[PDB]
Amino acid sequence: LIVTQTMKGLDIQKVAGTWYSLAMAASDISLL
Amino acid sequence: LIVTQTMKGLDIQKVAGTWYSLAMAASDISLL
Amino acid sequence: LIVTQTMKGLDIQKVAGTWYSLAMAASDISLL
Amino acid sequence: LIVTQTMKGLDIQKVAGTWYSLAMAASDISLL
Amino acid sequence: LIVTQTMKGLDIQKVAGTWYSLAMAASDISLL
Amino acid sequence: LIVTQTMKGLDIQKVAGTWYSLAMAASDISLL
Repeated sequence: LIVTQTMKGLDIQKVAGTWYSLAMAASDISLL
Repeated sequence: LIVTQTMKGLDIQKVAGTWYSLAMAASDISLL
Repeated sequence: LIVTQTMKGLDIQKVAGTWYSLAMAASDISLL
Repeated sequence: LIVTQTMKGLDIQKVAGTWYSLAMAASDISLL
Repeated sequence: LIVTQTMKGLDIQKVAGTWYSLAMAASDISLL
Repeated sequence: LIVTQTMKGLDIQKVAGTWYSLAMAASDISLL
């Protein structure tokens, strides 16, 4: 398993809330 | 398992809330 | 397990709240 | 002549160019 | 002549260029 | 001539360029 996540040139504003993650990677992921 | 997360040129403003993580990586991840 | 998280050129302002982590990595991660 | 210009809650981003004025008021105005 | 210009809660980012004025008021104004 | 310019709660970032004025007021103004 190979994960390559690249982000370039991002503009985030007024994102009031519960922002968990911009980029996420794992072997196993579960949201309840 | 290989994880490569790169971020370049980011502008975050007025993100009032509960920002957990910009970049996240793990073997196992669970959100309840 | 290899984790490589790089961040370059970041501008964060007015992020009043409960900012936990910009970059996170672990073997196991759970949020309740 | 009465001018009342109010602005509340504004979000301006990536406005690269020649932004002259957000709010303008005058007796006389000419653009060549 | 009365001019009342109020601004509240403004978020300006990445406005690279030749930003002249946010709020402008005059008796006479000409742009060549 | 009365001019009342008020600004409250401003967030300006990454405004690289030739920012002339945030708030401007005059009797006469000309741009060549």
